Amino acid sequence: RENNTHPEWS
Amino acid sequence: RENNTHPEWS
Amino acid sequence: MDKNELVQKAKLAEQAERYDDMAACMKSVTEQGAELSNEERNLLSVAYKNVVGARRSSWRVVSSIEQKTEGAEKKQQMAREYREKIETELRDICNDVLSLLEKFLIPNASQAESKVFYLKMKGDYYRYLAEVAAGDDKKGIVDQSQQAYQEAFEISKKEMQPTHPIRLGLALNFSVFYYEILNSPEKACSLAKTAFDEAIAELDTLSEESYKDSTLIMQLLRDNLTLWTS
Amino acid sequence: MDKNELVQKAKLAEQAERYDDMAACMKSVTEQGAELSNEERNLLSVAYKNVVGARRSSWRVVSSIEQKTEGAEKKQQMAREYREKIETELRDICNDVLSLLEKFLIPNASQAESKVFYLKMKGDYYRYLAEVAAGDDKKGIVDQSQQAYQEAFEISKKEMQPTHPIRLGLALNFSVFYYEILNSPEKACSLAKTAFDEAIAELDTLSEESYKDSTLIMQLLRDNLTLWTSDT
Repeated sequence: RENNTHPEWS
Repeated sequence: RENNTHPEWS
Repeated sequence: MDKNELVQKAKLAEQAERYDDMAACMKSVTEQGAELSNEERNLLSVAYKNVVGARRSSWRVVSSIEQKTEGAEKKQQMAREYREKIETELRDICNDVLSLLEKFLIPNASQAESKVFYLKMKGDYYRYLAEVAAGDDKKGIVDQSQQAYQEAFEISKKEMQPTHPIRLGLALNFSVFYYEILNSPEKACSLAKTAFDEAIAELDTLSEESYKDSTLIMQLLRDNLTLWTS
Repeated sequence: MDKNELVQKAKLAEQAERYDDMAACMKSVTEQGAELSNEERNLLSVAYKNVVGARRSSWRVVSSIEQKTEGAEKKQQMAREYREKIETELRDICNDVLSLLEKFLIPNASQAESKVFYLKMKGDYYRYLAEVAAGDDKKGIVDQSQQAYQEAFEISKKEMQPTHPIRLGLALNFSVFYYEILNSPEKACSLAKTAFDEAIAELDTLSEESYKDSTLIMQLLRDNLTLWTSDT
């Protein structure tokens, strides 16, 4: 899957 | 809740 | 400036959810004058449905904010001016589609199916203009929508089987025009019920190419019916 | 009062999901030279995240299509040329933000919290450029991203509590930079595990205003770890 970054929701 | 039209996904 | 290349670029744009690009491609295809195939017709429809749908959605949010702001002059003036900016964008979009429909797609429609599809589209986009019209212009726009639908309706009842996905979708949107635009729940309900019931009685006529769209539209018809009667 | 009018218009845009308008309002606010408040900072952040996020997303879709069309010359060339068009948009956006950060936001950051926020932001947007760079410019772009994150990282460990969402978010993004851009999973994991464990050890420092963001970011850190530790 994808790598989590924050803030989210591209 | 709203009126369904076709095609959708507005 | 090759037709098949612009169509492939259009499906790339669609996969990238870049619907302005996708709409610009199929406007270019339409402007080349040739009758659209079923695939190109569908890509032109999906593109502009997404381009207009964003503005419609934005328009409803800003309209509701400007309704709820009745007592604060400076805030209402800003919500009003933004709603009118979105409104102008929405109209230019509809007028773009409706221009393509009168210059290219409707006069070139060889068979009833194409003719009913493009007349449905003409009713749809005048309906979107009706959603935001007020006063002077609203009467003529509503009638334009109605006359487009009605011709599509009459042609479809004479030439298309009741399970044809275009006939069903036309019934679905035409009913919503009667409900939301003409404010006649009676006609909306009967027109949706009839379409659902004549389709349900002939499901042996579904093809593998079209049964998915036809059965989805039927479900939407019944959901509109359930909503409108309660 | 033009600034407060521009701020109100930006929240109208956000309510309408018109993120180009939102970003243009808050660029105008930033360009007025005055240090941004936390509310303005966040709307500048939310706006450009959505405008850049759209292009990153489109970029990954078309990039995967051009990989899956190896051996189909005409389709792969079309995917490539479209991917390059998106990249040009993606680069102009990042360069737009990075100019605001260097011309206005970083030099005006009076407080430690503001400073690590904007330096995290500087690392993020160089990272988005890095995701898309190749060859000559990639080395320097990777370097700018790393240097921004590290400075942010050092300031945040010296001034912020281990549960502060800005400190935690910075650790989350810095770890992803090590994993995805520098291809160093061990360092990515260690930086994420350390940040998670230092938060867990001082949960008395959570504030009610931010504990929701703090606990979500902790969960995201541990999810990245769980993903990376089942591969590497």
